[PDB]
Amino acid sequence: ARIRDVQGDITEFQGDAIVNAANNYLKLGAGVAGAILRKGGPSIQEECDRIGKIRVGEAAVTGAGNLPVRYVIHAAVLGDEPASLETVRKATKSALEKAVELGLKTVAFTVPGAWVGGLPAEAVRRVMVEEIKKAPDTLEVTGVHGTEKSAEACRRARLE
Repeated sequence: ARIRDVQGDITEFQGDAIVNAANNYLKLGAGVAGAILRKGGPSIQEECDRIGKIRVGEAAVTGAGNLPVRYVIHAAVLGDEPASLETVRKATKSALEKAVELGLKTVAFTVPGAWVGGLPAEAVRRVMVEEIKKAPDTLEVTGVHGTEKSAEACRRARLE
């Protein structure tokens, strides 16, 4: 699918849904997660608890509450197991899959989120983007980078 690399705060993103790297119990942690748990609302975490435990490498969908998007997509990268890079290729693929199921047109991932959590940073984005390019072009993927330096780190990795 199309991939754009900007910088900003993924909770100000206005498209269709956002993709939160998550632990497969869907208990929302600190960092960007908690920011989502905050700006989005309690309505999210309850939904994550309704769904309950899911497999690593799977993904689940919840509404976004008070976020400027429709859904939040929870891609499970660890929990019952440590985060492999196979686990990331799977979590990402499950993530993109669920977009297509809902017939979405704009989603956003957070560049190094829980996608690191003890993993080689450059190695992930490598295998993440790899899956994204396989997604249908009805989908426009945005990489919300924390640092504007980081945004160049997702432009040159595709500039080769």
